[PDB]
Amino acid sequence: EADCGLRPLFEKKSLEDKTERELLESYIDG
Amino acid sequence: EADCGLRPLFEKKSLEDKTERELLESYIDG
Amino acid sequence: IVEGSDAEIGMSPWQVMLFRKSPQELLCGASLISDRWVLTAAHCLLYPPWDKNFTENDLLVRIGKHSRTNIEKISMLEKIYIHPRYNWRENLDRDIALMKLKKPVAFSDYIHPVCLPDRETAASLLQAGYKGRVTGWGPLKETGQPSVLQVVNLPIVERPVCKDSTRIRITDNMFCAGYKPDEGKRGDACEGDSGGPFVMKSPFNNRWYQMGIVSWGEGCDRDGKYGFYTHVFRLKKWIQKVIDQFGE
Amino acid sequence: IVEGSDAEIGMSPWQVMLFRKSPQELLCGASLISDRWVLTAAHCLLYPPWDKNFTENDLLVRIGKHSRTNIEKISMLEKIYIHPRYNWRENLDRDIALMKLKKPVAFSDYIHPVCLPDRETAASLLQAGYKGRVTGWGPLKETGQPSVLQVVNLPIVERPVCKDSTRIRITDNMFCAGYKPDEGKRGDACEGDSGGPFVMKSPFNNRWYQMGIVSWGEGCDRDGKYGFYTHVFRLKKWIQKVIDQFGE
Ligand SMILES: *[C@@H]1O[C@H](CO)[C@@H](O)[C@H](O)[C@H]1NC(C)=O
Ligand SMILES: *[C@@H]1O[C@H](CO)[C@@H](O)[C@H](O)[C@H]1NC(C)=O
Ligand code: NA
Ligand code: NA
Ligand code: NA
Ligand code: NA
Repeated sequence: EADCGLRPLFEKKSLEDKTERELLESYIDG
Repeated sequence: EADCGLRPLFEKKSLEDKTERELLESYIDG
Repeated sequence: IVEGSDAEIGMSPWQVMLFRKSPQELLCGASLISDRWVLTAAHCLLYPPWDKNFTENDLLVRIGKHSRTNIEKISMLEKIYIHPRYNWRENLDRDIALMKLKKPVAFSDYIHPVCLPDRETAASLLQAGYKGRVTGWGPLKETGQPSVLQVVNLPIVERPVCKDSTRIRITDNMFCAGYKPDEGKRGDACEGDSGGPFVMKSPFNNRWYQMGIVSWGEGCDRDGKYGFYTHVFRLKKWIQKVIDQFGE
Repeated sequence: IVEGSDAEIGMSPWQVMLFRKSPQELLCGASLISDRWVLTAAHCLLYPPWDKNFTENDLLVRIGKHSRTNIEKISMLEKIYIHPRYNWRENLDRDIALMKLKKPVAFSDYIHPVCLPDRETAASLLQAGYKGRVTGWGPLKETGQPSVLQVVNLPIVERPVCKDSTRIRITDNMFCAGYKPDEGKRGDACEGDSGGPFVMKSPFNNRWYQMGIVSWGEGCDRDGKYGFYTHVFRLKKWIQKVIDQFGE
């Protein structure tokens, strides 16, 4: 639905969880 | 500052501008 | 979840637990995709090889549970929809089911739906090496019971390697993930993690998307073996049909 | 901007225009990085080879302007800070300057600051082939005057190729961008685009970061030539010093 996938305690507060960077790095790493 | 880089008429309204996908694709493309 | 770690509070607000109503028995994982729909694996509900064939009145789902040791919502089911071509006879092809909640659930800091992928998101992120995240209350291995939700990040594996790891006929409605022997990291879903979500965070819009459903594997966190997941995008048309047409 | 297109309304709310106060003359581009600080190229303010040496009272900046043919804010400057090691004598190394607004500006749908990169963002996105976006009111080439802000997306170029394209000694405080001959796309900043921002959208947090400042180039959109930009992250410590210590 329209607010899907944005977590109240993380994305909505501009806070990163402990390992999400590991996921995103895997997508951009060459 | 804390709300930097999030555009009122785009990111803040969940709307994509016409070519931003071109930028993001260049970062994840293999 | 084997070789994972404790999830932070509110890290997985779409996490749902599927329980036998009475007596209490944790059966599988599941996910919240709207205020009234929960997604899970069909084998969590219907699996004759196991004499399993649950109906709506036999179950309950819990939403918003971070640990064992309120704020937790317990919901009844109104209707179950299993993909008509789910194949429990051979290889668990199309292992997917939707469960409609009797009443819509209220969202909170701990309860929030996950997005389902569109063609662009699937094309971009379903690539070998790209990491997803699996969460669950399955044991800590195959002997080990968590009191806090466990989480593990695993990379998607090239199809030829997935094919190679098993004798079972795999299909394009499945994908596999996990580390290779020698990549030096471990991790896998296990037992009760079945039905739970495999999610990825979009670099395009920062939202979490559910790309897979824990489906099957052989053993748990074994070298040379990988977990198989239901390819959610491949079955999107059926998912959409059910949600769009029904849900009254 | 050469070979670009009309910007959508509110697409670049950090865009700032630097003007000679009286008589009116558009001098350069610039960017809003907070309610009271604007970032630009030092050569837009100090460039002796051109007998240019503007002081605070000689200028005005406009913020929030989408086109030519209210909602637009005109601000006076209180103080200009040019990097102490800006080299106008040889190669425009450290071509960067900060301008403090006399009064803080109010943010709106058309006025909003851009982020400055941290080490992680710079390491991740400053890679050959990765595209950034440049915006400006420069002419449409080198003969062509826009009434709507122009935008163009350009890929960062490998350093050996940047070095190769010019006789000037380039430094690690610069990076270059633009399409190669045969990549089949065109585009470049030009003249008055000078001082404007080169931005990239983070896949980590969905925010726009200013990675560069239009600095110099030889010609505009010429085959085999690339635009050079001030490497903002490399000069972050000085930027931070100025903003952190002053700004009263
Ligand atoms: C599950 O049980 C129902 C009875 O409500 C039956 O109609 C359906 O065919 C069963 N599925 C099996 C045993 O495969
Ligand atoms: C610019 O003008 C000021 C006078 O306020 C002078 O002190 C400074 O040295 C000048 N910069 C030049 C000419 O390089
Ligand atoms: Na990349
Ligand atoms: Na990639
Ligand atoms: Na394994
Ligand atoms: Na060129």
